[PDB]
Amino acid sequence: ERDCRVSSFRVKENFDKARFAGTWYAMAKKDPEGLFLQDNIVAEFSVDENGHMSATAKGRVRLLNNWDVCADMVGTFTDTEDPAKFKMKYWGVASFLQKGNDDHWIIDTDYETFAVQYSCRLLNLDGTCADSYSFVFARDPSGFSPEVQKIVRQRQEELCLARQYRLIPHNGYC
Ligand SMILES: CC1=C(/C=C/C(C)=C/C=C/C(C)=C/C(=O)Nc2ccc(O)cc2)C(C)(C)CCC1
Repeated sequence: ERDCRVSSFRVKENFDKARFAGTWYAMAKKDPEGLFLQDNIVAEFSVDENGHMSATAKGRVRLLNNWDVCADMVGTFTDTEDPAKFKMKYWGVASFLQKGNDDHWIIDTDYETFAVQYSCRLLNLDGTCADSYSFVFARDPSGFSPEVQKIVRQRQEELCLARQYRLIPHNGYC
């Protein structure tokens, strides 16, 4: 019954970039293929006077060589015709960090407690997603009550990613 076509996914209605600024802690995540961010991830969103949006992220990375380091990443977002879907350019302070450009959709958020984000880096010929990433973010590193949980569990199912997220740890590494 429920479709897994990226184009049919709902996103956050009348998304407000400014109530979205501030510190977001990653509590859970579904990784994409390849190299990614491990744990201890925290993002910081800002908006300038022109209504832009940028962000900086920190997290631990395990190099393919099993190096334990802490990435400082930067991303600039470009607006689209849908206030909740952005094109994100990103890079790291250290050149060895991945550079790239990903779709950045705001699935759901209450601006005050939680956020559900998602990116599909590759579409299968059917319109479903072949390689995706999604973050569950919290304003507070102690979490969400049981009722906010229930809402996040439902959006996850809606993105056809239910059961695929792992809890992310925060231990002060970076
Ligand atoms: C900017 C940031 C976003 C996305 C960041 C991404 C998705 C970072 C990826 C970094 C990686 C994947 C580094 C890596 O490239 N890790 C390694 C591993 C091993 C190695 O040898 C080199 C690098 C997002 C959504 C959080 C919030 C908006 C700000």
